[PDB]
This record gives sequence, structure tokens and C-alpha cells, in this order.
Amino acid sequence: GREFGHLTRMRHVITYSLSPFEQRAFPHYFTKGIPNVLRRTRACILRVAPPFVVFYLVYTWGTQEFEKSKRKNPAAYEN
Amino acid sequence: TDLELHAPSYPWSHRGLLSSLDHTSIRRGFQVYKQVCSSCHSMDYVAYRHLVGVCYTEEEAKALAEEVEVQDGPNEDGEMFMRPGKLSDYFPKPYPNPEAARAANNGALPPDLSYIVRARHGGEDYVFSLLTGYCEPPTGVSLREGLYFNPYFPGQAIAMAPPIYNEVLEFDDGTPATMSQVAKDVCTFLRWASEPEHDHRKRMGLKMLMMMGLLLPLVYAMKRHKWSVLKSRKLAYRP
Amino acid sequence: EMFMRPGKLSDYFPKPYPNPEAARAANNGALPPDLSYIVRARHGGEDYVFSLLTG
Amino acid sequence: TNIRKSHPLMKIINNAFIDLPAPSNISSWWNFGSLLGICLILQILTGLFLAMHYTSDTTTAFSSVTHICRDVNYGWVIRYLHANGASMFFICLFIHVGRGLYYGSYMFLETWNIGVVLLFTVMATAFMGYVLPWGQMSFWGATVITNLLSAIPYIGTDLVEWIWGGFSVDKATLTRFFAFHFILPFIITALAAVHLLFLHETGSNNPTGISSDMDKIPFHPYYTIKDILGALFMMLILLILVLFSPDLLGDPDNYTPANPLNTPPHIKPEWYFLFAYAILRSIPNKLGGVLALVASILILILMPMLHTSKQRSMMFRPLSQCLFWMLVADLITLTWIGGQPVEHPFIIIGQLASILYFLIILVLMPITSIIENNLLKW
Amino acid sequence: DPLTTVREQCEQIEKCIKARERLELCDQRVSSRSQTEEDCTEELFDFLHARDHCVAHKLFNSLK
Ligand code: HEC
Ligand code: HEM
Ligand code: HEM
Repeated sequence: GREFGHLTRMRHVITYSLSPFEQRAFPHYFTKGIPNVLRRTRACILRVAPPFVVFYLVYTWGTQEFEKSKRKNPAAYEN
Repeated sequence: TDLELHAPSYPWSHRGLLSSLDHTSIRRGFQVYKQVCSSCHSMDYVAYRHLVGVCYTEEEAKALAEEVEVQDGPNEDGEMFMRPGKLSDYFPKPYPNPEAARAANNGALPPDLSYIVRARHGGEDYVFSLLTGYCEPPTGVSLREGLYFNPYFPGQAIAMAPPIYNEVLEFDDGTPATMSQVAKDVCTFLRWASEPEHDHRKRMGLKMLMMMGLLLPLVYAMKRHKWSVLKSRKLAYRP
Repeated sequence: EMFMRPGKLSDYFPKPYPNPEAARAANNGALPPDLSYIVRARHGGEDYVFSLLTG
Repeated sequence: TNIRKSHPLMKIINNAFIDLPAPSNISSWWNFGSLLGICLILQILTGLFLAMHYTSDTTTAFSSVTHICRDVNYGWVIRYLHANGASMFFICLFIHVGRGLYYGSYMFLETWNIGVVLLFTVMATAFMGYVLPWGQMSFWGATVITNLLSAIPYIGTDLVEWIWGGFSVDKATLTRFFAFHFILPFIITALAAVHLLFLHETGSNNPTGISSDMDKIPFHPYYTIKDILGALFMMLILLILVLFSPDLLGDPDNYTPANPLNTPPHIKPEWYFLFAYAILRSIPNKLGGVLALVASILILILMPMLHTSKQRSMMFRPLSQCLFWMLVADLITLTWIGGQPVEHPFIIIGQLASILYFLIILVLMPITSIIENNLLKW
Repeated sequence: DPLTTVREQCEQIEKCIKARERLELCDQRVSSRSQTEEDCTEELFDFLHARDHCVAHKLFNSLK
């Protein structure tokens, strides 16, 4: 009982629009795609990376240390 | 609490994405398997019908099964009688049962080589290494009387009395039979036996990309049409 | 293998011939009917067999 | 007159798909859930052409799959689609869930609670029928999981033997596990038909967190095409994985036919459980350990009422966005731990993840949502 | 026969020679005593890796 007749109430506003057949669908895709990514990646490259960055360190530390005490046990296997 | 020897990599002739199988190596590996090594494993899942499209021609193929005659099943007036053999039958087993196999070869069963390739961490490369790099045992290490030193084994020793070396066989095609070449032909045969759908796979995997890779750039365009009604509106306010 | 065992609780009613095809050899080419369902597989029933015997 | 609005069958589908008010900013992320539906119809369909052939004979089971992946037309394709098309149905789940912990999507109490049940049912069918290819990994994981539920002080002795039909895996077990696969599946589909009944009557969401009844566009021509486009994009990756490198996501230890005479050396399940198996063995005390294993799918119903912010979604909450990315990295280190033998730091380190999956969303997230309420005066 | 030749040629590199000196030094250590913990379990692996790394490249080329 919440179809397109009865919802919120609004007043004094206006909007315009064309058709699709009187326009082209590629307005400078090449020369506007790159700047958007350039401006937005900077903002959230800092918000997804640093949490993930402290796993590379612990993983490499553990891997190389275990490799030592598996491939180089005869170092401390003193005769 | 010990080490292991991870096999290297080789530029195998079938290693690519869009490559194939040399269909002359498998043919020559079949004789190697039969004459040299075909005693210690079962090869049960591979019948005599599976080589006609790979290695031999049919009238060339029937004469192989005839030589090895096997017991047949019970029937009236001559149950369990000998018979020449037919195409369908599976590769004749060497041994009666688990107990005789254990007794004859130091209580350790010999694995049946039908999934021996897929079930090894590594694969065809590890198989090629294990059959070349044997070495004499080091100093100060004890070993069993029936055990022979091998550095590719987790136990570093296995009951495999070396079965492969130079000029144990004769390649009928006119090839100077060196240990490396025969081992290579054997490995190329064995992987194919472990998974024959290689050659019929990489072709539909190619007639999938070309067809899709041009229909999908269509759907995009019909999309753009529809969503291009709504990205062109202006929205002003006047109280 | 192919040796003989005394037999235990599990084992089934021993079958006479090596194969049923031996039956036509000795019994004039008339394979004897099995006797597990002979009761239910007949009009009559357990009174058809009885009337067969004394007849 | 208008047949689309007076027929008894087409009122139902016009009101449900063709003509429902929908927002207009929805992120692609609102995309994935439909994909799951595509997966659901494909796992059922491909999975009946295996129970046609398979034989619940304890010394006939393993050779069955071995003859199907050789013997019949195109069976090598279908086996692998069934083994790989659920490595991805489990891909979908972690995205459709994690988003609802970004765009405040739990305030739908009714929708949210008929969820977790489905999570439990789907997660259990795969284990319940990855033990009947009948191989060593299948038997030797079955034994290990079985011996835990038997550590209940008075529960354990009796329940364990009812599923075996004896003392150990025989003809009496494979038969009733193959009983299980058939029925969990059909039952699950009906819970999915009810998830959506709730959805009608609140409408969808939008990635800002503000009710927009002002500007709702239809769900014909727009959502219909966007959906079809992305869906015919899941069939690129699925088929490239299966028909180029199938053997990549598995293990080479369901090939030696099942025996009690061997025992696998480095047993470990497939990737997508090793998370709810790394808590388990991380701690001593078997009776307790089973309890900490299910603390997790029920940690979730406890998180609609720990909410302590004034706004919905993280888009306008730049300080909480830090804590949401130390949750997923936690679940990635915790999956690197599990499938690997026990050494010196593995025990100490896997431990931290177990301590933290709980300290992040039990203490921290309800106490760090006020430090910022105090900053915008609500 | 090609393989023995190529193994000979691939022995002369720095890795293999510095591995062989280590191996024979360890064997000099071990041969003097009998209860010692040392076999050739470790340096021999170094020798094999040093050989095989280089051997694996040019071997398949020398085929007919
Ligand atoms: C001397 C008889 C004999 C010959 C000839 C023989 N094998 Fe074996 N092989 C055995 C026995 C016995 C074992 C079991 C070793 C054990 O488990 O102790 C075995 C085991 C193996 C293994 C080890 C499998 C594993 O799990 O490590 C491989 C590999 C193998 N054989 C390959 C071959 C191939 C290929 C051939 C043909 C070129 C061959 N052998 C010829 C007797 C033989
Ligand atoms: C949510 C739905 C389902 C999931 C997630 C699922 C999962 C699985 C998995 C992972 C396997 C392992 C197969 C292998 O490793 O080779 C399997 C096997 C099997 N499933 Fe399903 N399954 C589902 C539905 C069904 C249904 C509905 C049926 C029958 C009505 C079914 C019948 C079978 C059979 C017979 C096998 C064994 C065949 C074989 O191993 O090749 N499954 N299932
Ligand atoms: C077989 C399992 C599942 C299926 C088929 C499924 C399917 C769906 C579908 C079709 C939607 C609506 C379409 C959309 O929002 O994109 C949806 C929404 C939702 N689902 Fe599920 N789901 C499943 C499991 C789960 C699980 C495990 C949860 C865990 C909480 C969950 C929670 C939700 C929530 C909160 C929404 C609301 C989406 C919104 O923000 O509007 N579902 N699901």
C-alpha cells in the first residue's frame, strides 16, 4: 500500500530533461575518467592501506624465522 | 623434523595455456611401460580401448592385447578357462592379492599408478626428477639392507631398486635410447593417463573467449541508452 | 586361494551347480525353477503344490 | 482493460519486480545478492546428475566418481562445475554480509534474524557432503569433527553412534550422510523465499543513510538491465577458472581410495572453513572449545542492540572507518594461520586474532561511537 | 650421456664449487669421529640446489 501515488510531500521545485535519441552517450570519457580517480584514490588510499599494511610485516617475519629454524637447525645442533 | 628437496621447474612442452600434447612421446612411452616397468602396479582404470585415439591404430592395437593371455570367468563345461583376450578388458594385474604383494616386496605395498601423478605435491616435474637423481649414501648414515639411497624421498630412502638406466629397452622408431629421453617419454605418457581431457579442454576454453568477447561489448551499449535518460537533468528551485 | 572353509553362521544355502547352465546339460534342457518365491508366483498357492504331488 | 493489473498471477509479479519504487543511488554492492540466486539454481540443477550415478556402497563409493569423471559424455565438465560453483557461492556470502555492517543494514531486525539461520544451514550442508566423495580427507575429517560433539558430559556417548550406525564408518553412515545432502538443500530454498516478504514493506536502502521517499524511480528498465549485465559477467570468471586451471582450489588427497590403513600427514579442510577451525584448536579444554566455535554465528544477533551512534552508515563517520578495516585484516591473518602446521609463533599469533575478533566489536565499537557523538553535538 | 656432460659443465660455477668445499670440509669433520650428530643431510642439499637451479634451464635444449 505504498505505491507511486502516496509518499512524501514537496512543493515549488522543477526539473528539465532531453531524450536519448537527441544526444551522444560519450561526452569526453577519456578526458574526464582519469581526473575523478586521481582526486578520489588519494582520499581513501590512506583509509584502506595502513590497516592492511601491518600484516605484511608479521607474515614475512614469521615466514623467514620459521624457515631459519627449519632449514638451519644444524647451526644450533652443536656437536 | 627434517628437510625435503623441492623439485625444480622445466620448460615442459605442454606447460603453456594454449599449448598441446606431443602425440609421439606417449606412443613411445607405452612400450617402455610394458616391457620395462609393467609389473608392480595395477593400471586398472585404463582399458585397451583408450589408446586408439592417442597412440595406436585399431588394427595396430588389437595385436598388443593378444600376447598376454588371461584367465576367464566361470561358465558351463569349462568354467575358469583360458582365453586369448578382447579389446575391452583392463590391464592384467601382476599380483594376486595384498598379502603376496606385501610378502614379495618387504611388506610394503606398491602403489597402483592410476592417480599417482595428480596425488603428488608437485606433479610431472617431481616425477621426472625422482627417476633421474639417484646418489650414493652419505657418510655416517645407517640404512636397511633392502633399502637404497634416494634424496627425493621424505624418508630419504625407498625400496625402489633402480629400474631405469641406459639401453634397457630398444625404441622401434629408430631413436638412440638414452636414460633422459626414455624417462621423459614415460612422464609424458603417465600424465596423459592421469587426465586425458587436456586436449579437449583448451579448445572450448578458446572458442569461449572469442564469442563472448564481442557479445558482451554490446550489452553495455544498450545499457548506456537506457541510463542516458537520467544523467541530463538540471533541477532548479523557486519558492 | 580356492581352498575350503568349514562354514559359519553368515553363509548361504549352498547352490548345487557351478552355473545354472549346467542344469540343461543333465536335466534334459529343463532349468529347475528356484524355490524362494514358488508359492507367490502361482495361481493356487500353497494348495497348488500339494495337489501336484499326490496327483 | 489493463491485463497487467487485474489477473491473479500478474498482480503478484508486477508488485514484486516490475513496478516497485526504488532509490536511485544504489552502489553496485546492492548487486551481489541477486548473483547468489543464480548460484542457487545452478548448484541444485548440476547436483542431481551426480546422485543419478553415485552409489552409496562403502566399498563402491570412491570408484563411482572415478568412473563418472572418465566414462560418460561431458561428465568431466559437470563434476568440476559442481566442485567449483560452491567455492564461489561462499565468495558471495562474505560480501553480502560485510556490506550490511557498513550501510547500517541491521536495523531491519526481521530481515536480519531470518538471515543467520540460512548462514548456519548453508555452512553445514557443504561439510555434511564433502565427506562423501569417500576419500581419506573425507573420512579423517569426519572422525575428527565427530569426536568433539562426543565430549558433552552426558550428551556425547549416545548421539555419536546414531549417526555412524555402529562404531565407525561403514555402510550405515555413508547412506545417511547421503540422506542429509538431499534435504538440507530443499528446506533452505523456502527460507530464502521468506527473507524477501519482509523486504516488501520497508523498501531498499541507499548509500547515504537518509530516507528518500522523495525521488524513487521504478525497477523496470533500470535495475533489470544493470542486473542482467553484471550477471553475464560472473560467467566469465567462473568458466575461466574451471576450464583453464581447475585443480587450483583443491587438494591432491581425495585421489587415493579411502583406507583405514593410511592416515593423511597434514590434514586440513578447504580454505573457506579454516577460520572457524582456527579458534577451535587454538585453545585447550575440549568441552569449552566446542562452545567457542559457535560463539561466532551467534555473536551476530547480538549486534543490532550495541549500536551507539546517531547517524546511519560509515560514509559520514571517518573515524570508525579505521576499525572496520582492522576486522577484515584480522580475518585474513586468521585464515593464513589455520591451514599450516603448528610451530612457535603460530600459537601465540593465532591467539591474538581470537582475542581481537571479540575486542573489536564487543568493547571497542560501542565505546568509540560516542567520542565522535560528542564532536558534532549529535 | 648428454646429461652427464651438462652436469659436468654446470658443476664449474661458483655455487657448486663453494658447496663442494663445504661438503668435503664437513666430511673431514665427521670422518674423525663416530658418535657425532652430523651426517651430510644439510650441505648435500645445498649442493643439489646449486646444481639443479642451473641444470634445469639448458638441459631440455640439448635434446635431439
Ligand atoms: C624392482 C621392481 C620394480 C620395478 C622394476 C619398478 N618398480 Fe616402482 N616400486 C616398486 C616397489 C616394491 C615400490 C614400493 C616401495 C615402498 O613403498 O617401499 C615401488 C614404488 C614406486 C614409486 C614410489 C611411489 C611413492 O609414493 O613414493 C614410484 C614413483 C615408482 N615405484 C615408479 C616406478 C616406475 C614409473 C617404474 C617403471 C619405469 C617402476 N617404478 C619400476 C617396485 C618396482
Ligand atoms: C546448497 C546446495 C549444495 C551445496 C553447497 C553442495 C555441496 C556439495 C559439495 C561441496 C560436494 C563435493 C563434491 C566433490 O568434492 O566432488 C557435493 C557432492 C554431492 N552432492 Fe551436493 N551440494 C548442494 C546440493 C546438493 C543437492 C540439492 C543434491 C541432490 C539433490 C546434492 C547431491 C550431491 C551428491 C550426490 C554429491 C556426491 C557426488 C560427487 O561427489 O561427485 N547436492 N555437494
Ligand atoms: C542463501 C543465503 C542468502 C540469500 C539468497 C540472500 C539473498 C538476499 C537478497 C536477494 C536480498 C535483497 C537484494 C539486495 O539487497 O541486494 C538480501 C538482502 C539482505 N540480506 Fe540476504 N541473503 C542470504 C543470506 C543472508 C545472510 C547470511 C545475511 C546475514 C545477516 C543476510 C542479510 C541480509 C540483509 C541485511 C539484507 C538487506 C539488504 C539491504 O540493505 O537492503 N542475508 N539478501
